[PDB]
Amino acid sequence: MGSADLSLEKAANVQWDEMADITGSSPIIEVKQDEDGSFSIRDIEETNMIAQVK
Amino acid sequence: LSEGVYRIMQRGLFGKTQVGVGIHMAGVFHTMWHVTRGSVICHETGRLEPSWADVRNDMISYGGGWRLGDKWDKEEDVQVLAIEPGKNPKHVQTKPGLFKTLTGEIGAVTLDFKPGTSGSPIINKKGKVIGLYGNGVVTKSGDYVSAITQAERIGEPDYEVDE
Repeated sequence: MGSADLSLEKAANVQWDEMADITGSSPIIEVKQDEDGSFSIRDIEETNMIAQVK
Repeated sequence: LSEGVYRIMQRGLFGKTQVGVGIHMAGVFHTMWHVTRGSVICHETGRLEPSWADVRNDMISYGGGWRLGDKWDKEEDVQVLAIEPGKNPKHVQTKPGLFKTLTGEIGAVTLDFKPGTSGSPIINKKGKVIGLYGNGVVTKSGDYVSAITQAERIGEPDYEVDE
C-alpha cells in the first residue's frame, strides 16, 4: 500500500501544574440557539460591581 | 504508544505543521474531529486508525472507543495544558462557565490560545483529563471561549440516582 497524511510528536504528559496563572477566569453563561438554519449564540457575563459615587 | 499528550503534525511543502493536539491514554489516542477529520496518524511504532467519532461534538478516537470518562463537576477550577505550535507546553487555570444549550450544560473555558491548540487536554485537580480544548465560539472581535469537550454525559442530567 501507499499513503501518508499526519504524524505524531509527543509534547507533554497529563499533570496538574499548581503554579499556573488563573487570569482570565470568566465564568460566562452562553445561550446557543438556532431558528432558521442559522445559529445565534449570546454570551452573558456577570461581572461584580461595587457601588461608587462621583 | 506511550501515554501522554501528543502534537498532531501534518507534513507539507515547508515541513510539518501542528494542526492540532491529541491525548493518548489507556491505549487510545483521543483528539478533535475537525483536527484530523479521520485521517490516519502514523508514528515510529505504526499508523493509528480511527475507531469512533462524533461530528456534532467534534470528537474522534483512534484505536478504540473513548476511554476518557472523567467529566467536569460544576463550580470546580480546571487547567488547560495548551500545546501551542512551536511554543512549549503551557498550563493555565480557569473557572469554567456554562454553555446553555438544549441537551445539557457544557463547561465554558474563556482561555484564548493560538490556533492549532485544538485538542489540548483539560485537566481537573486530580490530574486526569476531563475535556478537550479547541471547539468553541468567538465574539465580535472578542475573547474566544472553548467548550469543555467530553464524550459521555453529553445530554444526561448529571444529578439522578441511575447509571
